[PDB]
Amino acid sequence: PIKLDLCASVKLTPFKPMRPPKPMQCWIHPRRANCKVTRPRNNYSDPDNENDMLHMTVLNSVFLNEHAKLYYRHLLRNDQAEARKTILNADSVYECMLIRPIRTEHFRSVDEAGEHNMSVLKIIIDAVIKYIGKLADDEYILIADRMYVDLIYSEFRAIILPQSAYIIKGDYAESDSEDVCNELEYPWKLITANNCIVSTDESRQSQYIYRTFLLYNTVLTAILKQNNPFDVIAENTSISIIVRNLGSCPNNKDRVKCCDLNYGGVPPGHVMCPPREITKKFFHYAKWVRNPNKYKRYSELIARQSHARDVSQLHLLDWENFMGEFSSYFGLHAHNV
Amino acid sequence: ELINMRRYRNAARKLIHHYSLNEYKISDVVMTMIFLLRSEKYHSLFKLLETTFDDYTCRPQMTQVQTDTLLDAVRSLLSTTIDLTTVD
Amino acid sequence: EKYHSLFKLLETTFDDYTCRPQMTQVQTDTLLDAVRSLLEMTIDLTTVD
Amino acid sequence: EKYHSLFKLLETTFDDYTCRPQMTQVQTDTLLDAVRSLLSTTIDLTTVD
Amino acid sequence: EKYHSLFKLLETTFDDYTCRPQMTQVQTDTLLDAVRSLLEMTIDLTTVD
Repeated sequence: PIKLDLCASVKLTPFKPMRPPKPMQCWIHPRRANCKVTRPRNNYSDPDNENDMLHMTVLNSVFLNEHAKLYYRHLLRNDQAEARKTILNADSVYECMLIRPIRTEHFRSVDEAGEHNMSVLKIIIDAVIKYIGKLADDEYILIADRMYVDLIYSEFRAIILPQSAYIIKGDYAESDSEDVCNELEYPWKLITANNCIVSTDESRQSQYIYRTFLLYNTVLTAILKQNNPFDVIAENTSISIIVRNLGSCPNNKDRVKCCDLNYGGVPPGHVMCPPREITKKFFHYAKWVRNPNKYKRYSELIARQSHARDVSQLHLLDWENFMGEFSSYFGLHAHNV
Repeated sequence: ELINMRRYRNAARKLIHHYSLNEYKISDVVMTMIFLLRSEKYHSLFKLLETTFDDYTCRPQMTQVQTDTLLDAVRSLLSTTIDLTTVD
Repeated sequence: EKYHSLFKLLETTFDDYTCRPQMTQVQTDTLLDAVRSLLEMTIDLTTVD
Repeated sequence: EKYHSLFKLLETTFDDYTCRPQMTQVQTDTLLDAVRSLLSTTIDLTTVD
Repeated sequence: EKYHSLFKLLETTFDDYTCRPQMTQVQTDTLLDAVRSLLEMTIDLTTVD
């Protein structure tokens, strides 16, 4: 249903510039329809090309940028997938993945892994942390997909996946004014610029903590052989009820009852138990996904003050302590931070 | 590093948490008190627990801003609502 | 005002009172002089305890 | 082969405990990552000892 | 600081308590001089054990 602004708003049938694949399915992603995997009929003289794994992912076209370029690709760098390219078909969109796993390499979806092989787990955390490192401090991001990043992973690699996210370039005009929203060529800048917002300290902290929670949710998903309900961004779903069901950390009320979760291998204990109120505020920050443009309601949210300011600062510092102990738990380094 | 600070943090946390509640070992108290001593931010507690030795000496009378400082110091190791009654 | 030191000792007694506050020697002398002015006397630290 | 260090650790532990041999910090981190890969719960010099 | 060698020894004693620490000879006479200084007694390694 598309119309023009002339004296007759004509109904336009959404044109289909690409045969939509009828056999839509990915065995690595059985629960996902938009996820489709497939192995091409490579030149059969060469057994090597047999390994080439190809996965297309479906998604809306809004996720493309002003340049018609999909947002996660901006954060992509030194990618591991053998190749990638975008696919625009009307509102729908597709994103095919060329991969060539080595003679024995075998990827698999991060979801529901449970995997306790901290070597592979650390491979994935390195991939995701380096990827999100491409984010700028005054640039921020939300993930309308879920509260984590999808990916697959083999013993040799951890291939990232396309994400339903939205870039948002905030701008903190430092009092000492000595990347700008008006980066076009001067003529074009005369008309318009990025749909920027007002950056500030609190927004920086909010986005940083948000990406950190994304990291931790992905880590959970990796070490959860059961459902990791944290991903769920359902409108009806509320974190209040979520932690009411899950309860709080037995070892300390402050944190969540993540000690009792179901783990593919060794349970780590109350290690996976983050403070609760920080998670709550994180979910509130995440709710931004539905109205990204209205930034005043979510930009500083994780770092906002509910004295209330003292409690917010203290509990954010508690979450920072949690990140410190987490990094120590995996021998990590905050140079990415 | 003279003392691996992770176990010092953890021991201090768990001991003070159980004390607030109302299994441990003397070496655990040693690690917690050295955790304290290393933490430059907790000198008020240094002197509190130093005086407490032997007789109960004197709880120092502190400006309320320093009271908030020590209360935040405690809450960091847990945060939960607290008061001077619990810390005493 | 001349017994404000004594009053602050009262405030300390109000507290857990399981640990006598420690006072400088001049503070002790002023405390003794003030209590002697109040009682209108001899007095000593034991009576203060 | 990547756990040659633990080879010698267990060899020395045979019969006498000897002591905990000193080691350079970079080697400490690498061996900690090795044990990590071999585990789970956070580790350090004390746990490996 | 002078007795920080004995300090590391009593820190290592927190371990499995089956280890026997080892140290070079000059480190040994440094430890012995330190303990003799603190004791102001001669002293020997059996005392250290």
